[PDB]
Amino acid sequence: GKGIKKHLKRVNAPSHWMLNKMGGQYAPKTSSGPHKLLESIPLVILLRNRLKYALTFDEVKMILIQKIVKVDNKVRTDCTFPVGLMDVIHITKSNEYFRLLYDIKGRFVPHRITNEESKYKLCKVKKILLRKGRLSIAVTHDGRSIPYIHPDVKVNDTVRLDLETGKVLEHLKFQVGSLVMVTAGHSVGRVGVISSIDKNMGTYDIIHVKDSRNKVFATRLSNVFVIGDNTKPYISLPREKGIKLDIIEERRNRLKA
Amino acid sequence: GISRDGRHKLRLTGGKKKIHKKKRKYELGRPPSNTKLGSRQVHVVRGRGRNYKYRAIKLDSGSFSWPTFGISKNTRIIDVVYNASNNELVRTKTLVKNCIVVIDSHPFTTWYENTKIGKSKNIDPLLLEQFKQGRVLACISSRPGQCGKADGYIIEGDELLFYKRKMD
Amino acid sequence: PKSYRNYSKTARNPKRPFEKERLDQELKLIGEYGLKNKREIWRVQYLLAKIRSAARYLLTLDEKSSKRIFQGEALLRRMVRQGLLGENEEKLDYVLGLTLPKLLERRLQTKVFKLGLAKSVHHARVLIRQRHIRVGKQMVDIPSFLVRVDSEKHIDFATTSPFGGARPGRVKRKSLKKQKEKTEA
RNA sequence: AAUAGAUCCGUAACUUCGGGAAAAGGAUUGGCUCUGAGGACAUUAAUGUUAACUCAGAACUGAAACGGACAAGGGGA
RNA sequence: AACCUGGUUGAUCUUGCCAGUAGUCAUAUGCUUGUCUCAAAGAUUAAGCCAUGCAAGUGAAAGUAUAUAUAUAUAUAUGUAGAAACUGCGAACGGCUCAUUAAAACAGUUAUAGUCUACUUGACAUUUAUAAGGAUAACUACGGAAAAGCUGUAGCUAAUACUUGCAUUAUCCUUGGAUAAGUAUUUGUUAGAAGGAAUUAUAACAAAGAAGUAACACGUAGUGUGUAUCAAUCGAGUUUCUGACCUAUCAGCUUUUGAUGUUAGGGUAUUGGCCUAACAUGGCUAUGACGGGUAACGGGGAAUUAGAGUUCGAUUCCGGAGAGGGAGCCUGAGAAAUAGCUACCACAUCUAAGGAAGGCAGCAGGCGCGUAAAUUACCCAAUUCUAAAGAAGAGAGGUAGUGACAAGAAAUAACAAUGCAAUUGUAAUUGGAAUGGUGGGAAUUUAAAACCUUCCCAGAGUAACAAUUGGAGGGCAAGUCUGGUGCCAGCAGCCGCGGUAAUUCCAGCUCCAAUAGCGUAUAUUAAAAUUGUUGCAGUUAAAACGCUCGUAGUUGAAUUUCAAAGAAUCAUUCUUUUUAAAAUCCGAUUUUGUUACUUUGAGUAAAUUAGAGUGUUCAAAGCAAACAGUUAAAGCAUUGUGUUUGAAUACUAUAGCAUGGAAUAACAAAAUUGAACAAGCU
RNA sequence: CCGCCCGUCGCUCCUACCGAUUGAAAGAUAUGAUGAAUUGUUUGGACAAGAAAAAUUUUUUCUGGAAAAACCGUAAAUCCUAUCUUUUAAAGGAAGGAGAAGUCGUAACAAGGUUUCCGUAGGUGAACCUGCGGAAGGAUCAU
Ligand SMILES: [Mg+2]
Ligand SMILES: [Mg+2]
Ligand SMILES: [Mg+2]
Ligand SMILES: [Mg+2]
Ligand SMILES: [Mg+2]
Ligand SMILES: [Mg+2]
Ligand SMILES: [Mg+2]
Ligand SMILES: [Mg+2]
Ligand SMILES: [Mg+2]
Ligand SMILES: [Mg+2]
Ligand SMILES: [Mg+2]
Ligand SMILES: [Mg+2]
Ligand SMILES: [Mg+2]
Ligand SMILES: [Mg+2]
Ligand SMILES: [Mg+2]
Ligand SMILES: [Mg+2]
Ligand SMILES: [Mg+2]
Ligand SMILES: [Mg+2]
Ligand SMILES: [Mg+2]
Ligand SMILES: [Mg+2]
Ligand SMILES: [Mg+2]
Ligand SMILES: [Mg+2]
Ligand SMILES: [Mg+2]
Ligand SMILES: [Mg+2]
Repeated sequence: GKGIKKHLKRVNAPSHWMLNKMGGQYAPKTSSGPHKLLESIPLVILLRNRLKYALTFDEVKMILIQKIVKVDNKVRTDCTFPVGLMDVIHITKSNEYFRLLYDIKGRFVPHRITNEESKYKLCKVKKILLRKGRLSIAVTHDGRSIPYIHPDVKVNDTVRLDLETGKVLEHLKFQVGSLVMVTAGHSVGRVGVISSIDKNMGTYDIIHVKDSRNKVFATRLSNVFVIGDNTKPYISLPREKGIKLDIIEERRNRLKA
Repeated sequence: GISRDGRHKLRLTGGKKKIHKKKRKYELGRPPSNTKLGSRQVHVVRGRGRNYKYRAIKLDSGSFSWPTFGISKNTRIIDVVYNASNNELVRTKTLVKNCIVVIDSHPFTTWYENTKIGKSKNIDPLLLEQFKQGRVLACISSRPGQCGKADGYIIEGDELLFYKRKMD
Repeated sequence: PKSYRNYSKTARNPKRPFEKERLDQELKLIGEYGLKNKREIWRVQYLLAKIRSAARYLLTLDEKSSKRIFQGEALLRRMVRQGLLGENEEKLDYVLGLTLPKLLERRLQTKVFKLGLAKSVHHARVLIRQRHIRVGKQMVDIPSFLVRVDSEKHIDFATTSPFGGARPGRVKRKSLKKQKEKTEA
């Protein structure tokens, strides 16, 4: 037959899920939705491996049957729904809120935000389309269509989105001085500002980022996410604030009793 | 059946390939449609994602334009007179994309009883001698074996001189 | 499919089966530390060779290099924690001077013999195999256990042993039985 | 007795390298309706007149027949 | 651990091989076997043939029940459950094997501005109505056939099956008419926020035009099912550059019948000689074409090695291909599907002889083949998948049975006294402690299956609870000890031994080596600097063409901006300053050929490898864990609440993307001539 | 040196070669002949629903539609020729290696009793002998 594949083997799952290499030949095989397989995590993994609320797959099922878990303000019952980067999670029974972020390694964490912060998220623009009647639509990393976008929004900046109503609050530009978070190889939770942009014609654009300890790293354009203006960020950050020490001084710190 | 793969051709060096794969059904080649002049006949065939295309088997009329003015009118097809691939398709009167046909010109002459801003175009004589007898020469511009229709435009200018010289 | 658990060897053969001097030296060591085969000597040699290889590779590398600093500090800490270096010779060049008697002195057998507590090294091996010895409230019965620095002051008899305050063994109890029925009738 | 005209394919051992060779072998062939190729001359590339015979393709057709009578090698070790 | 010994001679020094030596996630076999942990297993030969059983199904608010059963309230109403059957979704994933395949497949790196895409996610629509149609399952009666997952005729009746079809607004300039009266898609004529680049989004004019916007279900202001376009997601088809083993006793191939291009069409989801007509004579090759061989599926990887290298990869993951051998086809978003269909070749089943059924390279199991490989067991508890998606199912998967493939730990005694040659030691004698192996019963573990761990009872003296496999001339550790045989029997990888004195045969005793393991056979790596780039030899040991010319290849003299003067360090290492020119900010910043080559980045799957942390009782391992407490303190939120964690880093061609550059090499620019500029002249 | 050693011929054993027999067998490829099944288009028209006054119907039908044929395609299979690869039988002929105390001579090693050896061409039971040109690895580094 040779159609679409449905199974996933354990040693072939993305390494940032951190799955035991014993105990099984399979992995949960996330569903199709707003996020790609490799840049996301299924709801079962979040709710069993990380938060330790469930001890098996069936317990995740009996948790999700009673409709108490909301992602982006809507109840979900799919055990393999993709949960993605800037997404807020609410557990009504325990009255808890979370936002997924990267740590300074490449692994996702739930950040435990408060109630006031739980009313918005940040979306980055992937493309802008012109449709019938000359109305504009924005496409975000979140797989989301926004009609009636502002004329001053470009195809790489970020916007702040209300969750009760799908309306836009404000937007942040993609400039030389903007604050950024990086989302791919060799530097995945690093926060720095921006130093320069390159714009090679037929190939990728390279940009440089300077840390708050005056360390400089570079990456591709397509793995850059703007998260604030020059002064301050627009969301809370995990404990380390995106500051990656090297192995020598990290080890030195860990030995401070 | 008919396949579109290149595994059975020779290499550019002249050597021959060894085949270790069967035909895969995503390179079908289903047989040609030899559309003919006659009363309307259209069949249905489905593509991959259940996308339908319409096979014409017989047509005798279509939509034709007058490119000088930008106006389109329905009319009847009388006869085919020239094919540039081979003349075995003028032989049996088959309709393909680049055929030359003769059509009824009464709708175009009648419509000219409104003379949209091109009121000073000075229609060339050859078109007038064609209009006098009631028939003109046109060129098909659709693909009848895919859309199920036959459309075209009126031939004029050096276009006309070329095709008139080719036919004598 | 095949299991994903792996395994490795721990010894090696001498490549020259009938050399006189090597054979006499091995018998020296076996009789001094009370061992069973040549395999024990060969496994200690294997471990020492791995250590020395790592030390040589690091020593070739540039002074004040990052890799040198990280891996050298790790290796020196491991060696000093095992009880092999000391205090005034942690310099990555005293690692290359480590001999076989150094490592072979840290076995639980040698330690139990040297800390009084047993009349002979063979007596020491026999007692370990009969569940009489603890290393910090955990009972251990393996003579190749290598004792770390912070654990050499907690070697003692076990609480479940007749030599450490418990009921006597199957022989004392039978003698006491027989004596009881002898003296009550 | 069987073969045989012509067109298109394909031809071994051996050899004095010239042959053997039409080696051996395989396919086609009527009639009818069409398409294409090959010259000369005079008004200026554009128009006009004007021949002879061969060759190559396509559709249709018949009680599967067509070098239709005449004419005309049997082959090999 | 960057290693060598025996054998040509009367004796010597060499070349040179033969034999010795060690490893193998490398197979078979012989002898032997007490405990625990871990776990390969019909690939090689026959992609040979298969009895029997199983391996894919699905209804817990939400399509259709007078088959029926039942509950209350009261002939009536609201309910609940429900063998059949229609309808929907899935069976194209998973599992198995390695026959074919040598620029093919595959790997790194690109393109789709040349395309298709179900389920899921976000946006969101246009030319009788208090509710329309007819027909069919299940079911009933009458049947046929030896037989099959066969079915005839007649009579009813449903649907989210199959059909038909109603009712509202946006713009032109606090009026009014015009009208848009058309989603995708095709044709003709034009205008024109983004990308390096548009015949791009998009807008207008004139013709065609699919399919749709709820005559549906639940009772939670909410959902479920279905629906036109766009976008996202899970994927695929094609596609750029570079990269493979042996063979020249394979040198010229391809092109009448598509070989290499141009033009016009056909066809496909789209590009394309993919196909058809006309035209032209092209395309590849000693830098190896076209052929032959492979006991060849390609990678991630494995073995052995100081550094170079040599040899393997059927087999955990990824990609490809196939279901006895070929070809064809239906349904469907997805198949050229084989526990789907149709034929032919081979093989084979039942039969009343008229006919009907078949595909274990899925799990067990059988025959055959051979040197060569396990139970016709238990379970959905874990990992996951399918469904009308808690609740059902799954030989996927897990658990146990067989199992000296391979890997880790580790028993077969210890002590004291007395004697005894030298504090020893022990061919000895005495005598009390300590322990598992073993039998029984429990606490646990597990789908109240069995291991393992932990307790209680019994229980070692010739501790009969009794260790083996190969050897003893040399290489090579270990006997000039006894008896037998007598060039026989036999041994011996090699040199050799064997006629009465056999250190070598056959035995007894004693010693040596490794040891729950030790020999033998075949293949392969080091040893082998005996294949040599690092790194061999060519007078006489094997080996300079009879001599010269000569194309491809390999390799090629010197020269162009050399310096000079201060600062930072116990001459050294670093670091500043400008010195020719032209273009460029009212006496100034910054630019000055192309590659090779070298530096630094980006991007990359795990497993395996290197390596950081962590007392599985140690180790092989694993990826976890640590802390206070006979049940509270302490902290942080106002009665509530355990706390701190780790799962790093490197590596990932030789080719591709970006980047600093002064040395070394190559190229471009260089005359029987070539410029740059004032000025008039178009 | 009473040393060493060479070649025919006779006997036994093992391996490979040439070979009449238009020898034999198993596969692969190409051309031809015949051709099952089937996509597409056309022809066909068992009958199922239709428009007609009459009483359930006469010939008129826009439709739907099975069996069955034809043609262009996709093409299993069988046969006849033609090469090619691998394996294999055989009268007879003629090599090599090993063995046994065989028969005949004495070619080489000393100036081996005619110094040995190279290329070529004749001849003879055998090793070998002779012509023509060459070498010293000679029995001469020298008149
Ligand atoms: Mg297949
Ligand atoms: Mg579960
Ligand atoms: Mg002849
Ligand atoms: Mg297998
Ligand atoms: Mg094989
Ligand atoms: Mg599969
Ligand atoms: Mg052609
Ligand atoms: Mg493989
Ligand atoms: Mg596979
Ligand atoms: Mg089979
Ligand atoms: Mg098939
Ligand atoms: Mg079959
Ligand atoms: Mg099967
Ligand atoms: Mg089986
Ligand atoms: Mg075996
Ligand atoms: Mg389950
Ligand atoms: Mg439900
Ligand atoms: Mg003996
Ligand atoms: Mg070797
Ligand atoms: Mg070598
Ligand atoms: Mg070497
Ligand atoms: Mg040599
Ligand atoms: Mg010479
Ligand atoms: Mg002589």
